[PDB]
Amino acid sequence: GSHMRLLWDYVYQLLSDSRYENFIRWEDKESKIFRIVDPNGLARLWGNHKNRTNMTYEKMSRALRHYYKLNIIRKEPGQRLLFRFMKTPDEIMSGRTDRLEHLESQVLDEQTYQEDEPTIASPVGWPR
Repeated sequence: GSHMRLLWDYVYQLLSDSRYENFIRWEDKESKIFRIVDPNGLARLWGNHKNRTNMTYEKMSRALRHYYKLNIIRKEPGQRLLFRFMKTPDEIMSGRTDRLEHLESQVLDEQTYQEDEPTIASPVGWPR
């Protein structure tokens, strides 16, 4: 609680400004259908918000994973990065944010160390 700063709040915030038209924009704002225009940069934007460095979309989608079950966000039928905000911040603050507020930290830790340079500190081969 305290103050919502979850992924969906930030991404929805991007949807409220024409700056990010090349990053994300509304396809049907009333249906809450929105298109992620530049997923790499969208991930970077959210990384920026989450004080994270190298956030790729495949790396960001891990947070979205939960939203699919929370039926917050779905992928539109027969689309790429066309999604649907089934519910907005106001609706999501019904209670399911507790796992999300907890998860964002975790998803940012689940994967590799936001690797920029493929280094071998030990015989590994990282799951980039």
